[PDB]
Amino acid sequence: TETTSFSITKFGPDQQNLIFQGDGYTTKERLTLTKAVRNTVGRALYSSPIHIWDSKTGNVANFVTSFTFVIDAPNSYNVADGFTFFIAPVDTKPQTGGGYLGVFNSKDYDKTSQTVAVEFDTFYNTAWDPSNGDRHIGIDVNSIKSINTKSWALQNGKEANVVIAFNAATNVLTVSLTYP
Amino acid sequence: TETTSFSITKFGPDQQNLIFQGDGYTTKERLTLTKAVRNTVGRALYSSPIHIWDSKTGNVANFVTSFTFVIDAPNSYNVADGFTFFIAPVDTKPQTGGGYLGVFNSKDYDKTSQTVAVEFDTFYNTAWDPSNGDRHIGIDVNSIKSINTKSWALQNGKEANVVIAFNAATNVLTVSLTYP
Amino acid sequence: TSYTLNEVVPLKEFVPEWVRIGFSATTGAEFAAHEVLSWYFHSELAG
Amino acid sequence: ETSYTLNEVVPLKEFVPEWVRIGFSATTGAEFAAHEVLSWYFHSELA
Ligand SMILES: CO[C@H]1O[C@H](CO)[C@@H](O)[C@H](O)[C@@H]1O
Ligand SMILES: CO[C@H]1O[C@H](CO)[C@@H](O)[C@H](O)[C@@H]1O
Ligand SMILES: [Ca+2]
Ligand SMILES: [Ca+2]
Ligand SMILES: [Mn+2]
Ligand SMILES: [Mn+2]
Repeated sequence: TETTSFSITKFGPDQQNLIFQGDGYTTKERLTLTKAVRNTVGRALYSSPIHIWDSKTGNVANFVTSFTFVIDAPNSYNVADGFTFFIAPVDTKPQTGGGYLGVFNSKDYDKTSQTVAVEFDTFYNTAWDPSNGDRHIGIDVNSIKSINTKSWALQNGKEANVVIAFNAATNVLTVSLTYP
Repeated sequence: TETTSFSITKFGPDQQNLIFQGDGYTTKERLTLTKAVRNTVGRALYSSPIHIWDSKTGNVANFVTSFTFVIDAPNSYNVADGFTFFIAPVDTKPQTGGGYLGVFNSKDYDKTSQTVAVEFDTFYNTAWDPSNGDRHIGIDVNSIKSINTKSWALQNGKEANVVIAFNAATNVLTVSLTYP
Repeated sequence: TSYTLNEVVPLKEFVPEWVRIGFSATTGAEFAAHEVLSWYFHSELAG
Repeated sequence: ETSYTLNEVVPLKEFVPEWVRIGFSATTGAEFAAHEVLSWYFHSELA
């Protein structure tokens, strides 16, 4: 049996147990993935690799993560691109920016990506997002094109609490976002 | 509040959350630091840095660790050198082997070391070890010459369960080794 | 106000045995600040 | 049921950096033995 667990309630200026990529850095005891500026990417990864499944036993891990985040846009119409929680190879590096959320490169299923992300998408990219143009929560596996989506109404500058859980026995990934 | 936790109840051949140094490696469900071979040094580090105290607030962390280990020697007479659990700078590298146990380089105090180790020493090095010649548990801070030691009788080839706990309220480090 | 989504995703078919987890956010022609305030994680894998 | 305990006051904040790595080492020299760790559990909390 293997477990990895951690919690960070307040981010310090030098949070050495995280790998920062792009413009991600910590400030005012928050992890700032992007500032309100055009064309940026910011990522932050937990430093330890996590053992999610094992080929010699075939067992697969359960996991739970919860975090609070804020999207702070000028007005609730001028806002893009969104935020992701992702699971990727140990060597992951920023991929395409903009509507691909720094995590994928195509709307075409790419088996070499081997990353799944839960996105909180604020900008409608016509080529792959739900036709209705809404903001949404979606589950992505190997492409920016979600396998499934739920419309979500952004509350600008409001903190959202999210829990994401995966249970190996049922292979069910559960996403929950609440604005309190 | 920041928390870091993990357990590895059984080590597999691909243990990517450990950093291996010198000749330490993982095999047959075991982490092996040394084989029963002359002149070697093996170390394994957890991959995540852990925040042990904070200068902004002056708080220091409480932590507890448990592990079980085996020393297997040709016979009970010719046994050397020992085993350590240590805490050290993030960029720590193997120091002198043999009696220095891979973590220190001198019996002289050196604050540049910034390493504290709990050692389970099986060989008596006359220059710094207890003059009674006993195998001993010791607490080392910045030198291989322990600031306190306790005599221990090695049961060769038997597993020992160790618990090390630090209490930040009192700054006391407690070590207990138990054979069944 | 809550939003929930559940899906069956057999992770074993998609991600390597060892992974790093994390957060990502971007802006493009349009922008917003994206910030995380706290984060708890726990995984457990039987052996 | 054979045990050995050692207690000692060690103000870690004076000796070690704020951020550390933890781990195990073992050595042999002109004499030797196999040194193996079978399991490891750790938990820290910093307020
Ligand atoms: C209009 O296209 C650009 O801006 C949008 C919105 O930020 C991103 O999705 C996109 O990939 C480009 O950056
Ligand atoms: C004889 O001295 C050598 O061997 C002993 C026992 O292994 C070590 O303690 C010491 O550092 C030297 O390497
Ligand atoms: Ca989009
Ligand atoms: Ca010795
Ligand atoms: Mn989308
Ligand atoms: Mn000693």
